[PDB]
Amino acid sequence: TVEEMIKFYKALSMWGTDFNLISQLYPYRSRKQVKAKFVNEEKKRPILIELALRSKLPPNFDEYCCEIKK
Amino acid sequence: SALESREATLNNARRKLRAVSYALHIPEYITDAAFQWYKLALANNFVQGRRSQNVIASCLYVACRKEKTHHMLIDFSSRLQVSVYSIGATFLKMVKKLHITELPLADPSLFIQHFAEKLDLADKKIKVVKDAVKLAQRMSKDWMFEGRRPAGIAGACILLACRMNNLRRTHTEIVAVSHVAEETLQQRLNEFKNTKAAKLSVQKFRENDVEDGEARPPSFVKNRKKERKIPRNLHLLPTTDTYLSKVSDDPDNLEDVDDEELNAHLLNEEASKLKERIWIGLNADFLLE
Amino acid sequence: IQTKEQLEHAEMETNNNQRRKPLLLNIGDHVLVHRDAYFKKGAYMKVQQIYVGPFRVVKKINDNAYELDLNSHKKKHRVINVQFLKKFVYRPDAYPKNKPISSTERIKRAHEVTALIGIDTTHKTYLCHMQDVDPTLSVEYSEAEFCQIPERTRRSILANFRQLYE
Amino acid sequence: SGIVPTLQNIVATVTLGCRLDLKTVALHARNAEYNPKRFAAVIMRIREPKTTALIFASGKMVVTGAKSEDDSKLASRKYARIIQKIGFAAKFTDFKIQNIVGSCDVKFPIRLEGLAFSHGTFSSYEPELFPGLIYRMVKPKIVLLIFVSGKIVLTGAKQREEIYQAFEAIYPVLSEFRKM
DNA sequence: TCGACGAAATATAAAAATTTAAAACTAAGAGAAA
Repeated sequence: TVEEMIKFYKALSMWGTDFNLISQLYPYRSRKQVKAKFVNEEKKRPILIELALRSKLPPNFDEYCCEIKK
Repeated sequence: SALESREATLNNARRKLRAVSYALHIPEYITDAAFQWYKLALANNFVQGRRSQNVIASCLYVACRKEKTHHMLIDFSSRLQVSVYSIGATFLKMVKKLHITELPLADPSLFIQHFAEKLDLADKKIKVVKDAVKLAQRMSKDWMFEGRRPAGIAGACILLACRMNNLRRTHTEIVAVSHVAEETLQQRLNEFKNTKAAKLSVQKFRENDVEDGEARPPSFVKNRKKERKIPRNLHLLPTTDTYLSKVSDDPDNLEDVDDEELNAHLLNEEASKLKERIWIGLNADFLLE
Repeated sequence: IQTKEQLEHAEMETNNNQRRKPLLLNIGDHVLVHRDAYFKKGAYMKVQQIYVGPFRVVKKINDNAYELDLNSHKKKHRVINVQFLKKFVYRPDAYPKNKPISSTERIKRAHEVTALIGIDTTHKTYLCHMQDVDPTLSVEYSEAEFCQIPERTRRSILANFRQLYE
Repeated sequence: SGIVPTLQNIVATVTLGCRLDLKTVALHARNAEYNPKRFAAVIMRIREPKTTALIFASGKMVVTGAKSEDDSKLASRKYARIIQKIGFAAKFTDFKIQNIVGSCDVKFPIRLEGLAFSHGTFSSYEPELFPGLIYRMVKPKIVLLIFVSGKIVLTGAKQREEIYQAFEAIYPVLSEFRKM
C-alpha cells in the first residue's frame, strides 16, 4: 500500500540505514526487499533523498513501534 | 598404486552416470562419450567441492549435445528440487575449464520431433510436426529467434502449427513438459502474428515464405535508439592515467573534500546513546557469537 | 599404426600431381594449419612440418583463402592461404588420448610422452610429441611442468637429433 | 565506425595499511550496512559521488560503482578522511584499478547464431541460460557481451585505451556480421 | 481475457572477505584362493 511507502519514507528520513530495524518491525520482509526499495528510491526521487538528508527527523516512531508487537 | 585409485573413482562415476541415464533414456554411445568427458574432467584436475550430480549432469548434457538430440536441462533437473540454473552455471563454468571445441548448433527442428508425441499428437504424426518445423525454418532466418530459450520457441511453433491446422487441444496443457512462461509464450505468438500478414491463416500459410530484411528483433527495437521516442584514429583514444593523476594522493591533501562532508562524515555523538538503546534492544545477541 | 607403416613403406606417388592434389574443403571439418598461425619465426631445426593443432573452418573467401578461428580478428589473424592448410585429423580409434588443454591438465598428463621436437624460438617454450595421439597433433610445454618428468632422455635425444641434423 | 564506447563502471581497490576492526567504524557511521554474523566487512553508501565501496578488516577497500576515474579516487579520498576522523590513521596509498565496464550500441543488427558458430573459439553461447554471447577474448584480455540488439557490455579492462583498442579490434567482426 | 508494466534470477570481471562441504586420494582391515 501507499501508506507503507509513506511510513518507509518517514523511516528513511528519520535515521540512516535501519535495515535490521524495519526488518524486525515488519516480520514479512527481508534484506533484499529493503535493499531493492532503497535502490529504486535513490534514483527516481532526487528531491526526496536530499529532503531526507536535510531533514533528519527525531526517532519518535521506531522506539514506540518496537514494543507493540514484540 | 597410482593407477589403482583411478579405477574406484571411475567406477563410482560410471554407477552415478548409469543411474541418471536409467531415468534420462539416452543411448549407449552418448553415455560412453559422457564417461570419456568425465575422464577428461578428472584429467583437468576435476572441480572439487562441487555436488556429484552437477558434474555428471554437465557431462551428460555435453554428450547429449555433441550429437543433435532433444534432451533439456529440466529433464536433468527433474527430481522434486534440483535448482536447474545452478546446473546450468556449473555447465557454463565447465565450458571454459574443459575447453569445448567444435560447438554444436542450436536448431529447434529436432525439438519438435520429440515434443510431438507428448502434447498435440497426430494420427499419422506427419502433419503437425512438419508444419511446425517448416514455419520454424523460415522464422529462424528472419533474425527473430536469437538466444531466446529454444524450448520456448519450439512450444510457440507447435502452438502456431496447431492454430493454423485443426487440432482440438488445450492451450494451457503444454506447460507440463515445455515449462515456458505464458507471458513470453504469448509474446512470441503475437510477434509471429505481427510479422505475418495472415493472408491464408484459416486454411494454410503461404507456401513461398521469403522475408529478405524488412524485420528486426524486439530487443533491437527496445535498445537500438537507446532512448524512447513513442576504424577511428588512435589519437582520438586518450589514456586514463591522467585521470588518476588528476586527484592528488598527497598525505597533506586531507582538506580537499570540504563540500559540507566535513560536518557530516559520521553520526553525531549526542545521539550515540539513543542509537545504543535500540542497539542493545535488538543488535545485542548478534555480536556475542 | 603398424599396418599403415608397413603399407606406406611397402612408398611414393605420382610426381608433379601434388600441386593439384589439394582439393575442395567443405565447411565443418577440422583443419590443421602450418607454423605461421599468427607469427612466422625460425623454428628450431624444424621437423614437425605443420607445428600446431587443428581448428574449425566456418567460411571460405576464394579458392586460396579460407577462414578459420585461430586468434582475435585484429590485424587479420583469421585467414591464411591453402598452401598452409591440411585436411586429415581423424581415427580416434587408433589414437585414444585427447588433446591436453591446460597446464593443470599438462601437470597430470606430463608423464605420458613420445618425443620432443624443438624449443619454440620465441622465448622458452617446448614442442613435444605425446603418447597415443597422432603425430600431426602437437602439445606445447613450458618449464613450469617440465620438471616433473624423465625429461633427461628427452633433451638427450633432442641433442643427438640436432647433432644428426647439424 | 565513429561510435565511441561510454565509460560506465570502474572497479578499483586501495589498501589503508592497518590491521583494524570495523565494528568501531560501524558503530560511528551515518550510512553503512553491516552484519557481524555474516562477515566482518561493512558496506557503506554515500550520496556523492555515487560509490558503494566495501571496506575490509584487513585494511583495504574496493571502490566500485564510480562513474568516473576522478570520482573513484575522490570517493576513496573521502573515505580516507572518514577513517582518519573516526579512530585510525589508515594512510591512503597504492591506488589500483581492476576492471572497467562500459556499454554502447553499434546501431546496426548483428548476426549471433552465425557468430556463435564462427567465433566459437572465443565465444560461449547458451540460449537456455543467457540470451547474449559471451566473447572471451584472450589478447587483449577484455570480455565482451555481444547481443543482437547491438548493446555490448565491455567489462574486463583496467584502462580506457585498452577499452578503445578492444572496441576497434572487435568492430570488424560486427562489420562482417551485419544484417541485410 | 488480451494488453501494459515492475521486478528478482542469471552472465560479467574483477578485486576481495569468513565458513561448507566435498569428492579424489591414502590407508587399514577383512576376505579369496592356488
